[PDB]
Amino acid sequence: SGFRKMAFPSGKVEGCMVQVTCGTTTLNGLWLDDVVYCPRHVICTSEDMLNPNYEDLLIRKSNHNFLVQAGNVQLRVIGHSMQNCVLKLKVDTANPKTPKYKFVRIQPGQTFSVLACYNGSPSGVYQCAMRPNFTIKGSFLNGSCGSVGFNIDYDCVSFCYMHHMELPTGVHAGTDLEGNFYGPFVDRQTAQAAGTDTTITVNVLAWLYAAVINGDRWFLNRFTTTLNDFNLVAMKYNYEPLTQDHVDILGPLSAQTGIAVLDMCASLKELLQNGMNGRTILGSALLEDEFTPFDVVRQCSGVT
Amino acid sequence: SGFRKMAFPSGKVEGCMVQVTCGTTTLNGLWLDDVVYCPRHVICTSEDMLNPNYEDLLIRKSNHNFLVQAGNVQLRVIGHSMQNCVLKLKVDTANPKTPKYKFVRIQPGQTFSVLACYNGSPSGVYQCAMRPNFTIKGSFLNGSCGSVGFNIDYDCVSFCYMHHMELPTGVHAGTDLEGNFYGPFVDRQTAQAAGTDTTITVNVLAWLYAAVINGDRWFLNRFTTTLNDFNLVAMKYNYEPLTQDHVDILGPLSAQTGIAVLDMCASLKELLQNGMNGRTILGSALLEDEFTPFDVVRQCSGVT
Ligand SMILES: O=C(Nc1cccnc1)NC1(Cc2ccccc2)CCOCC1
Ligand SMILES: O=C(Nc1cccnc1)NC1(Cc2ccccc2)CCOCC1
Repeated sequence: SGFRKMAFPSGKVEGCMVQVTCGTTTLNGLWLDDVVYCPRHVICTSEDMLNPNYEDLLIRKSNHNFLVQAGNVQLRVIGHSMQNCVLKLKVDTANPKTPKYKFVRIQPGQTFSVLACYNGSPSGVYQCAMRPNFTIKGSFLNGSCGSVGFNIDYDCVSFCYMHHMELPTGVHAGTDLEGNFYGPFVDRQTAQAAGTDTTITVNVLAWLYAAVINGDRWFLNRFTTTLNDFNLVAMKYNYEPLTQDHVDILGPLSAQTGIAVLDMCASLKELLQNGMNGRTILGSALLEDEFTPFDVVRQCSGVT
Repeated sequence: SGFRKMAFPSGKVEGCMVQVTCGTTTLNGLWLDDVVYCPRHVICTSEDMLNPNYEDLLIRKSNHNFLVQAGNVQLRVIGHSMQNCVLKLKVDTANPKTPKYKFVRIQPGQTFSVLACYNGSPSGVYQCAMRPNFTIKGSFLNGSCGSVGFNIDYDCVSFCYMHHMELPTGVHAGTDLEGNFYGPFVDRQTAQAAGTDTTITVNVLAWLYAAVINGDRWFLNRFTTTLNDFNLVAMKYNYEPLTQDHVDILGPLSAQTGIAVLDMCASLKELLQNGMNGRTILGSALLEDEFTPFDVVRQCSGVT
């Protein structure tokens, strides 16, 4: 028993981290097979970040200008290309530590682990959710750009995020591994509006099921609700509308606990309307939305 | 910016995890050099766990009864010994992935990362604190025994915890790597009282400094206090008494923020007496005590 904000073991990803330097800018890159992936803003100067023409900036660069270092060994760059907001540096050596991997574009509300890196060296690992507004609330300092987010299914690492920037609001924006930003963000030092964020309703319900499995049951009540009634409450409290697809994904947890999804919705409704009255659930005094129904099943079943 | 409950990158530890089987019991072991360390309760049956005589149980076992598997390769056991509550299985092969390592006994209030494992395979990583009462609030299921806690200083892994059991209260107990339990616990299926736990005051103050560094400042007030006055409040709210040693360790954070430690104590005093009035600090609606002053400096400075 016990329920923690658990990240995937980061070993397979640590073996892919490298340092990429271009001019005076140093950030992190991801070395998979004979390609190193990194944010294209590695080619920017301080005057450039305000409004960069990446095409023109990249033209002034040659293969020998990209310094890629894996630990203490230097990699030889034999090609460079820009794909959306990522640079792909072809190297003459395939990473011997390349795990089985996929590049995936995750959906808002899904979770992943981040391996925060500086100068190509791993500093820490944490689990987070892609917010409904396509930002992530991470922990990143200057130099963390190029750190990646991922999920692991047995031996396969699905890379889903590469860190690009911190918005003036302190939240984080980045791309999939094809260099496409999540959300409306652009890789420019300009004020950028992150949309209105909402709470990931299906994740809060999944976490309420995790609480019941672990003995925290005080919030269970004698009530039920309907999807329509619950969604009137969700709208008022800036929660994502619950759909039948969300109910369907909660099926295994509803089956394990014997608590019908709409009954758990009625507990959530009362928690939204009345608050927690100074009580806690799984060591939290707020409703947690960073665990998906899959995370709850995985953590509660011990998937390795 | 941003502040997360960050674990150490687990790669160096993943390379040490093995599966240990004895009779019908399977748990995790830690393979360092030519020794595999695991909880001695791997030699227990179901009738034995209620009141085991480990000395007698181990006498009925031979080197060939301990099945140690690293991934898919079988290790050859050439010696076995019990040291306190851990079994040390000498193998004929030194682990090629053995990192630089130390065995350390951590103090209550200190933090560490846990790599939860099942059948010798890593499932996830999370950061936690050794509670003042020597329990840990982890996430462990049956089969997780032998999973370890550790800290990393550049290339050196300091192993500080090995998981042994879950108390009837759902909290976790284990040993240092010399097999000495943290706390009064014994490796027996019997009701065991964990002492009264307290909140780790120095960690809450460190986390309040992290909040200020990251822009969460609403809790800062126009007041100050004394160590004596603050400790009267800490006693009432079951917080650990703050000492000058704790003030001294908060020195760098006090210096970085320009907020005197006793002034931060006065903010904490008001938060204890008045609550958070429905507000949050670093995304939490309660006072967080799982970050040490060292963790806050490390996370805020990007130590890799
Ligand atoms: O976003 C970060 N820092 C960072 C800090 C903390 C967390 N995450 C990132 N760095 C900048 C990246 C950038 C953006 C667009 C074009 C060119 C470069 C933006 C700010 O100015 C310095 C470069
Ligand atoms: O503690 C765990 N399970 C577990 C589950 C979840 C989290 N952590 C551990 N397992 C037992 C270990 C034990 C203790 C003392 C002597 C002999 C063996 C105790 C309960 O009965 C089964 C063996």
